[PDB]
Amino acid sequence: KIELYIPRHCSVTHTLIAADDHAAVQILVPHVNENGVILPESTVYTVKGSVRKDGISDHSLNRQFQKDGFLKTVVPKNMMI
Amino acid sequence: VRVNVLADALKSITNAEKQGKRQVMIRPASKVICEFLNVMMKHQYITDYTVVDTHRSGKIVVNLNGRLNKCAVISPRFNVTLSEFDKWEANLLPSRHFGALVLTTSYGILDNTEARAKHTGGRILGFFY
Amino acid sequence: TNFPDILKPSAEDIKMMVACRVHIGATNLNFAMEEYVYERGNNNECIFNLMKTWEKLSLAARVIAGISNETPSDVVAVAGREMAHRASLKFMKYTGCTAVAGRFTPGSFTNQIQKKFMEPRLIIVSDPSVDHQALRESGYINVPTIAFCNSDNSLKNVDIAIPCNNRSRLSIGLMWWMLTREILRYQGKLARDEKWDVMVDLFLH
Amino acid sequence: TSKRRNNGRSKKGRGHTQNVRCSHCGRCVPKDKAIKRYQIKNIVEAAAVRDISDNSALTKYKLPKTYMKLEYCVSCGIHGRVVRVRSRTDRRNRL
Amino acid sequence: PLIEVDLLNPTAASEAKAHKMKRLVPTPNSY
Amino acid sequence: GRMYNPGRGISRRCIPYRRSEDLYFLMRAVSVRHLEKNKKDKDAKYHLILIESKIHRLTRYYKSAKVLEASFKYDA
Amino acid sequence: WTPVTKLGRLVKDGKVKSIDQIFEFGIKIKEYQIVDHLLPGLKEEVMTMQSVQKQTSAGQRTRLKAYVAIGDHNGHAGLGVKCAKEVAEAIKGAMIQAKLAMVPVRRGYWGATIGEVHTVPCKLTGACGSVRVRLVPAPRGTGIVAAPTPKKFLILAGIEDVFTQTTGHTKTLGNFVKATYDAVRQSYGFQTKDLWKVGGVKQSPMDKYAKILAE
Amino acid sequence: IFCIGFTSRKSNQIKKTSYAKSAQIKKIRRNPKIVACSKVFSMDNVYIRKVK
RNA sequence: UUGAAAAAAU
RNA sequence: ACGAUCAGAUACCGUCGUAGUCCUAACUAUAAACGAUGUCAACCAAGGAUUGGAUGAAAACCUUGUUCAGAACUUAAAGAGAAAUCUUGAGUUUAUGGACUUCAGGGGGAGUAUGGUCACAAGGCUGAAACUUAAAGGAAU
Repeated sequence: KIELYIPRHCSVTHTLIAADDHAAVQILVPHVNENGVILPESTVYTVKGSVRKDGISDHSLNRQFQKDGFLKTVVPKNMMI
Repeated sequence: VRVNVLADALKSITNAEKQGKRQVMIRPASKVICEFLNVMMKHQYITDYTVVDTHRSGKIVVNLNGRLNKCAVISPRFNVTLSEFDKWEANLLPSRHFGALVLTTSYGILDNTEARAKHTGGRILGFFY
Repeated sequence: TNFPDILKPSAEDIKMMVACRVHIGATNLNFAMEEYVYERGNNNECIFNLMKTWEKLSLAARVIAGISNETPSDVVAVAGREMAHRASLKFMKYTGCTAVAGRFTPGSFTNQIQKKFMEPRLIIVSDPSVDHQALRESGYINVPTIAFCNSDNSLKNVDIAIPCNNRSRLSIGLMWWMLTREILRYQGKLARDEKWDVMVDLFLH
Repeated sequence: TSKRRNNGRSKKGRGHTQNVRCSHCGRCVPKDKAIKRYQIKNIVEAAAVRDISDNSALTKYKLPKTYMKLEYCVSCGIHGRVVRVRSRTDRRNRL
Repeated sequence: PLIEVDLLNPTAASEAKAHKMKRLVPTPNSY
Repeated sequence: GRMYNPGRGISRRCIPYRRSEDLYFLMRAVSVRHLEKNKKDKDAKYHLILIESKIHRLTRYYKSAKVLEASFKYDA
Repeated sequence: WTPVTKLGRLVKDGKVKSIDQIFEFGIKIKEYQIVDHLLPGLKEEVMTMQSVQKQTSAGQRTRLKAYVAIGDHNGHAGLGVKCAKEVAEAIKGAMIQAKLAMVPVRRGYWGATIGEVHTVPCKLTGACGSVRVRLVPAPRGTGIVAAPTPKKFLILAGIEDVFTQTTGHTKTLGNFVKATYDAVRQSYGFQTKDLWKVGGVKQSPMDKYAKILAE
Repeated sequence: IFCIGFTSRKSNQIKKTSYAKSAQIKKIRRNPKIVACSKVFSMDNVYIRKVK
């Protein structure tokens, strides 16, 4: 095949992840049931290296977590875009 | 002073995308800047935009989605004949399959692939990867 | 859905956090921590939102629980400040997560030739200001980090930040106590409808 | 090249400043570039204040102190051990 | 700033703080 | 910024979102030309040149706009 | 043999098959024996053997610095540097660093998608120090139009057609190869139009087999 | 008759330097109680240093 | 308080 | 001009002292005249403090919040660069084009010769060539 692989896409910046990027992470948030016990199913978030080193990863993720429903009111309404 | 409003807007959009910002703001909005965005919107490089009227050539808010690499203006708009296209494409665009030029022709503000189809030349406005 | 109804903070948990003045923070406010701050106190100090503290607390515990539910040793809990040494040590006891007690020897995540070289997949730090070294080494091993950040600390190389007081003896012990209990609840090894046997005083320094 | 960001002076938004005189040499040095030191000393040293108070013609005289402000050129400052050649990183320290 | 906020719909308080010409639609502070 | 000095003042009147001589005042030039007694005032002898260069720009424009008569010329 | 890393453990028992499986998830290669397992038959090239010196009280302490470029011609390459007191040790030391510094090379077509890949996909520029190297895609027939120093490296990376334009002090070879390797190294970070698609949900090998390596 | 004075600090004052404006200074121009100018600035060290 | 100088190529 | 020191001292060191140092009038037009950083405009991370207004509270001066303009400072894992370092740019540049003006082309010869012009003068401005030579130089170890 022409491509060597399909590179990951950062969930925060919607930009590619380098093969030499050793600051990028991968946060897995398992789904929880009505009882409140984790499940083998999970959703994967990827954050680029340069995002972390600025102080933005924590706030950027809260935008994604709140959108996906893992948080309820952490991020105010006027800060969601 | 502000010689070129288009240059100021494109350089503002490029800076925001490098920082990974979700949206940008352009203070003086013209018809040429609005029409330049439609070429970028038709290629899905930017989500959309909102021309807010302020009675003073109102501002613009542009939504970006992690796709634009660089959009740049070109200083004085050179008259580009149809035979001078691939000379300009071979300079300003990274590859034959990726980039996109913008020309202000008599048939509106078109890109290179549809000004060639429309069979017209014109002054060159800028480009965007 | 994603945040079911079994996850509100029960009145017991809120009662102790105000008692341990968890919501009470420092004076200088980092820009990245403005969202968690609700209002400024009477002598110009930040007051964290208790709900925002809990929502981030559970979310951090959920991430730890998933990673630590099959490989407990793949979680590392570092704690530099002498105050948080006991609480970090009990967190290790009840979950199996490795916990570096005192000084963090630089290169313990990068130098493979080291005898004490550990390669985790998640790192929990007690204080980003004191444990900046551990956070910086993560940026070399692609390992996400979780911090008990305060209103003045720098949020560089932290992904999940829990806004809580990380200087007082009570709050340091209490928050680690809640994190351990929440992790066990997600694991299913501790029912949500019962009371945890171990009291907070065990975690206290 | 540039050993200092402020070029050793303390002048930012002006063009000229009056000269002063080095206290040990008399060299003309600019006011902002001068090494400024303030000295408060008793007129009577500790080795003699006992004798002065002993046979004193007054009841509750409080001995005075001098107040002189000294300015040195850089060459006289270093040689006089007022200031030292600090480390390359210690140069930035301003306390 | 680094913590990005919405631009199209500014908060009610935020437009009160900013300079009169720097609001989304410049309005005077007089009557 | 300003026309001559490097100042950058942005104070402006703010017309709301609802729609429901200067050349004469610049002749200031007379007042400074005070200069007859303070002959050594090299400052006011410079700020007068700045004022007079402004007048030669407003005259140059009011003639193009066909406002002033074509024979106009400022002089003492 | 007997690796000391989590990823290195997976490779030895044949759990990670392809090298690119490592490259997708950014897992750092910390043992050179891993590359020799998933990349057999790596061709060898030695670029230069330059001697540095250090003035001492007694005399000059000379050490020999060796640049070696490694990589198979199927889109993988790496460059390593090592200085030591002996020539044999310098090449062996640089051998290891070259393998640890492996980087995938993205290549595409010039104008038509007629197999197989020959040239770089877009315009790339690598910035070492004063030396800057720019790679331009070229048609099928054109070889590697470049200086003898990066042409040796570009052969190993498996790029047959390319147009190069160089700027800076190219007479220093250390920066010339590093600037070439720096150009290729970022070939996969340039998000073109065809890479817009998010892609399916995958799993890191260090997470798929996390329970297995625990014992 | 020569008089001297100095602008003083304040109990709650935080900034180190307490200078008066040029416009403010011209307003201030056996016991010296001159001080109550306390409606113009804060003054503490008021003396008569010479009489000729 | 005084302390000047050290041929060319290796 | 003397007296010291010295091999010598026409110098630093000490003493005396003409022009000069001050003002007025007319010239001169150069400085390491420096931020060695042209003018104008757009964007641009975090923080404390300060000069002058405006605006709320706190009973002109002080304490606090917003905002405008000015001289500055601190941090960067980021951007640039050869590096020192720069960040209110020296960033947004082989992914090269915002507008305009001036200047430079290895080191000497040389800001020299000649021509022109300005000045009472010293001098300033414009300003080469023959010839000579593999280096001259910048930042850091």
